[PDB]
Amino acid sequence: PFTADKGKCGLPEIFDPPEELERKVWELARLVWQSSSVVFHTGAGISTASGIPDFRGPHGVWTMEERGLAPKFDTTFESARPTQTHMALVQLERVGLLRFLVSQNVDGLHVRSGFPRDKLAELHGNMFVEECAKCKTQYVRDTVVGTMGLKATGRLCTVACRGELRDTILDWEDSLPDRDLALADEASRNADLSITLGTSLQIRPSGNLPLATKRRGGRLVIVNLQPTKHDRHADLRIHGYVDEVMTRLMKHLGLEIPAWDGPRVLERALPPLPRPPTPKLE
Ligand SMILES: Nc1ncnc2c1ncn2[C@@H]1O[C@H](COP(=O)(O)OP(=O)(O)OC[C@H]2O[C@H](O)[C@H](O)[C@@H]2O)[C@@H](O)[C@H]1O
Ligand SMILES: CC(=O)Nc1ccsc1C(=O)O
Ligand SMILES: [Cl-]
Ligand SMILES: [Cl-]
Ligand SMILES: [Zn+2]
Repeated sequence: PFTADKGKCGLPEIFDPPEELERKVWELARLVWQSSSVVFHTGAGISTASGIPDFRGPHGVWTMEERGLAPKFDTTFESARPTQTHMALVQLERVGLLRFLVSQNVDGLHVRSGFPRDKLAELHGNMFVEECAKCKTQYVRDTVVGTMGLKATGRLCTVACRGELRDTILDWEDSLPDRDLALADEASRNADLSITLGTSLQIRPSGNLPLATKRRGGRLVIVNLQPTKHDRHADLRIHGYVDEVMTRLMKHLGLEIPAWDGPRVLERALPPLPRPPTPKLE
């Protein structure tokens, strides 16, 4: 905990010049159109534009800790809005271009955005989610569950159980939820494209999951302002704000980014909505 390896923190930011950025997001659109099974991998960088600091960016929680300074929050977790990137990921699932979403984020924003939980792995937990120790029943709360490290919250299971409810936030020693990890691993293996958005990919095994896509000839795109552990393994590395990348990508795919109706939980993915016909690529 005190000595925990917090990794490479505060590496320099890289900015692809506009022409190169325009060319790479078009190439990404090409890869999404070619791909049968697209898995997205999200970390703290997709929530920075809603006021939540990341961990290893220049003003990251861990980076600021290393320099004797404090990260800064411009929102509560409760008053945080899903970013353009969050809402672009909801649409891609709706139109059938996203098979599965793997996230390391505990900020609750994917769930709250209306993203279906049966297509989401929350590898590090969710600040709004408590779980019954007895029956494993999960509750998605409108406020952050007051505890972290799989501690008793003080509330009891209401299943037609009085089981102890505990937070889902892993501490350093806690291994990943077996259900979320199994499903993240299956989706990543079966993907022919994994796209990473705002994760430095430094945490095992979360950070390694995109590499599993490379097995049997999958393609790996890394979208990140900083270098990431697996940059060498990527067919495409885009250095720019994930919101700029996802808004240009949606525009290329002929999709609107949907409006956020406020906090809404969706347990189960609906049948695919209609989407634009595919371009002639070759
Ligand atoms: N707007 C942005 N656009 C693009 N990249 C961005 C943006 N904002 C930040 N970044 C990049 O986004 C990256 C975010 O990297 P890290 O901060 O390591 O977050 P993680 O999710 O991978 O951390 C994994 C776990 O580690 C912890 O211990 C927890 O347990 C976490 O769950 C940076 O490299 C930024 O350059
Ligand atoms: C970036 C982030 O999720 N930080 C976090 C998560 C739970 S408590 C906390 C913090 O920075 O205090
Ligand atoms: Cl923390
Ligand atoms: Cl913790
Ligand atoms: Zn229960």
